[PDB]
Amino acid sequence: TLVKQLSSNFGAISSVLNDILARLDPPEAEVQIDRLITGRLQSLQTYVTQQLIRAAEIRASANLAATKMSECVLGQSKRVDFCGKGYHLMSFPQSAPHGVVFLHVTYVPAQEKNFTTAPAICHDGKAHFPREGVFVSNGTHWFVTQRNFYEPQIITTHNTFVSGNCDVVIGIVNNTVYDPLQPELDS
Amino acid sequence: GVNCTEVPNVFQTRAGCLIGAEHVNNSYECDIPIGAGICASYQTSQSIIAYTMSLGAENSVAYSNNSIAIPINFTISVTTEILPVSMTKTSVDCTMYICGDSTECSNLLLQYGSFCTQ
Amino acid sequence: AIPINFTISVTTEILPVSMTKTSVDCTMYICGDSTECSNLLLQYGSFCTQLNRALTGIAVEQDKNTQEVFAQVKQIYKTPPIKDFGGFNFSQILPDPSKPSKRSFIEDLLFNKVTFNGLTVLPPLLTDEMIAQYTSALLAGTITSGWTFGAGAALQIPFAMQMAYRFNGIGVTQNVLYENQKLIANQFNSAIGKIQDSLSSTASALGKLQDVVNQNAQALNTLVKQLSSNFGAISSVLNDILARLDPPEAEVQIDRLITGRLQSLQTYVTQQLIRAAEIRASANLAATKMSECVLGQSKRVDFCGKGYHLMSFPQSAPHGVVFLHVTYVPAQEKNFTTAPAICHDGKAHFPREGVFVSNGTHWFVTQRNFYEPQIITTHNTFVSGNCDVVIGIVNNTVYDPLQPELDS
Ligand SMILES: *[C@@H]1O[C@H](CO)[C@@H](O[C@@H]2O[C@H](CO)[C@@H](O)[C@H](O)[C@H]2NC(C)=O)[C@H](O)[C@H]1NC(C)=O
Ligand SMILES: *[C@@H]1O[C@H](CO)[C@@H](O[C@@H]2O[C@H](CO)[C@@H](O)[C@H](O)[C@H]2NC(C)=O)[C@H](O)[C@H]1NC(C)=O
Ligand SMILES: *[C@@H]1O[C@H](CO)[C@@H](O[C@@H]2O[C@H](CO)[C@@H](O)[C@H](O)[C@H]2NC(C)=O)[C@H](O)[C@H]1NC(C)=O
Ligand SMILES: *[C@@H]1O[C@H](CO)[C@@H](O[C@@H]2O[C@H](CO)[C@@H](O)[C@H](O)[C@H]2NC(C)=O)[C@H](O)[C@H]1NC(C)=O
Ligand SMILES: *[C@@H]1O[C@H](CO)[C@@H](O)[C@H](O)[C@H]1NC(C)=O
Ligand SMILES: *[C@@H]1O[C@H](CO)[C@@H](O)[C@H](O)[C@H]1NC(C)=O
Ligand SMILES: *[C@@H]1O[C@H](CO)[C@@H](O)[C@H](O)[C@H]1NC(C)=O
Repeated sequence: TLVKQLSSNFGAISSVLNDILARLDPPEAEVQIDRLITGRLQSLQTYVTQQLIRAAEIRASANLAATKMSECVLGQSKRVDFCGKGYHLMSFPQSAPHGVVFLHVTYVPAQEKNFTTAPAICHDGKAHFPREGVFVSNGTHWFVTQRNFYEPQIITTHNTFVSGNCDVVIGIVNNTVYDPLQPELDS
Repeated sequence: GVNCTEVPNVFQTRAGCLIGAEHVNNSYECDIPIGAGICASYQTSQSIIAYTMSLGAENSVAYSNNSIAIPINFTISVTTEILPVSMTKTSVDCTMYICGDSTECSNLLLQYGSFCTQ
Repeated sequence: AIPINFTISVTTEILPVSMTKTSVDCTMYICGDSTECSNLLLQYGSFCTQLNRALTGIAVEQDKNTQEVFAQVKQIYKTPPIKDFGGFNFSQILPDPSKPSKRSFIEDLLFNKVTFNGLTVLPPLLTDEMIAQYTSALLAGTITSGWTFGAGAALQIPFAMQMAYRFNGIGVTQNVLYENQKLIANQFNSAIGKIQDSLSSTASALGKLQDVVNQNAQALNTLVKQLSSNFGAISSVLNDILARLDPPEAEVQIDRLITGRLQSLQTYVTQQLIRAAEIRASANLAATKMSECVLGQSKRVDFCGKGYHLMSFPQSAPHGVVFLHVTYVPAQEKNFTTAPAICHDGKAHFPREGVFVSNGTHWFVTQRNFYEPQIITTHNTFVSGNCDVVIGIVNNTVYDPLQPELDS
């Protein structure tokens, strides 16, 4: 568009400047050249202004790209949905023509399956909560998995702790909590 | 944006008049956007069809007070993201663009202050 | 100093997301229904289709924004019939069957607060019902599924456990919740109502998205009010010049008017172009404040509201979006003497995750943000070395659980 604006007329009798200077010597060449100069100058100013605004856009995007390359690549961002959709593992940058491209590796849980649960467990009066994990039941027995992977294992005292008495927790469930120390006592 | 009784099947949208597009009654993830929830697309003997866009398949999560779902499997998914970082470094000279080897124009341009240096 | 009690607070944040679309014809504005302004305007070059190309770019991005903000979910979840969520009732942010346009008791008092010359006003791509349905899907997917409807499919989890496993992020344990469920529930209910009161009483908060419609109507007013200005010519009414001066005097007069009107229109387009950059800057902040605060649990400080952020709910608003950050601000304090390490039988028992504190005679090992003092055992402390290098070491006794068991 900036180039094409040169062929325009703007009110003079011609657009090509030499021909104007090749037909009209003393003042009237100048009265036409005034119009030519005004028009061309305004077109140039407009072009410069949108260039400035577009450059601001690009710089905002480039700062975003710099942040992504600093956080996704070198470390391991916990900011959800920042570096990909799911749980972030790694990333591998790739060049691109006037840009950069990332390759977000991501863990994605699937193949769900539902169990009845329980916030805690009474046993001999004291309500046991899980250290890390959740309580579940496979229909008849109660286990303690982790969050994102059904890897059940026997409830014990090395993975559950004690707080108070099961009178205020709402939704308590009876069970027995296994002590590894008891079997190894007859020596 | 014209009540299209006043124009030279024929659908009457909230954003104007859409002539030459069938108003189907089902809903899809839309291809070509128009406005006010109306999109158009090419599908099935073929023709063009306009409708109201959809947002997604319904899902009623069976929420109970003592039930939790725990995944049994994972699946590593690798995706892509593209971002611009720079644009070409273009520079323009004022005097060549405005006058162009035409000193009798540069003398006049002199009077206009300093609309080259900035 | 270690807190004894806590308070739950439900603040508010308001951001603008998108302007109102517009599109201005060139020659209907410059030359209002005239033909003697065809010759006198084809002279100037590609001005018209520059102005008619910047405006559509703005118009399309102003609608890309509202689709990048609210359309981060993939499916439309719905709650079960009424409610069961422990003691928390979201009975006044959730949609209701009444009021045909599905909309909740808060984003209704938000909509009841901000109540042609060559100018056209195009409609938005997403009507006010579709945004309200997105903000209800994102609301029914977090009340029922927690962290994990942004990762993949939505996994159910009872709400009590959701709120309990959200504390374990900010630092406090889960017993702290389960023995204080009633307190936290009735603190949360009697903190949502203050938002209703504050929003209904005055328009104090919704200024951020009101001084935007109050600024896009100043430029749009000046643009049409500068049609009545001679700009340095005999008249401003086009037909009057067209009639009074037939010879090539109308050329110079109409050139003066055309230059004036073209300059005014160009300086309107430039102002819109600049003003549409900060709107996108705020729309890009809404997207990353709604990915992180809503669909997760941010550990950044002061980002999702002051305090320890643990939940949040989105609520729509006219050309905007409103959050309802929930935080965990501790309360009434005490003061205790402390020690960097105990010293039992030559070694130095550091605390696993906590702080040793005292009362004058006893010692304990508590958390950070609550005061539940256990008893120092070799299940709360890990031994490292000897008892001289540490500065501030104290000497005490450290209980061992297996010892009072061998006797029987
Ligand atoms: C899941 O529940 C099933 C019952 O439906 C358990 O099956 C029995 O578990 C007992 C444990 O004391 C075993 O002695 C039995 O041999 C099991 N049954 C069979 C047919 O082998 C099962 O153990 C539970 N899951 C786990 C991991 O224990
Ligand atoms: C879990 O088991 C305990 C003990 O087996 C039950 O405690 C009962 O409590 C009531 C009132 O405190 C007593 O009258 C009973 O004698 C206790 N024992 C039994 C076997 O009932 C407790 O009720 C059980 N949990 C539930 C939900 O019933
Ligand atoms: C979880 O939901 C079930 C719904 O079945 C609740 O079960 C109800 O319990 C009350 C009182 O115990 C009974 O009067 C109802 O008859 C039960 N429902 C049915 C369909 O029989 C259960 O109470 C809920 N969990 C908690 C902790 O209240
Ligand atoms: C988790 O998903 C993978 C698929 O990615 C399952 O792998 C399949 O396992 C079955 C059973 O051994 C094989 O017959 C298939 O050939 C495997 N397919 C692939 C593509 O690996 C894996 O078994 C799943 N895990 C569980 C516990 O079911
Ligand atoms: C798991 O969910 C399905 C429906 O989503 C339900 O029919 C089934 O009974 C649930 N399983 C258990 C053990 O509750
Ligand atoms: C268009 O004009 C007719 C004439 O009365 C009217 O009946 C119709 O409702 C108008 N269209 C719309 C969309 O209002
Ligand atoms: C869709 O079908 C229903 C059923 O008759 C009708 O009421 C409605 O007007 C139809 N909509 C369109 C766009 O054809």
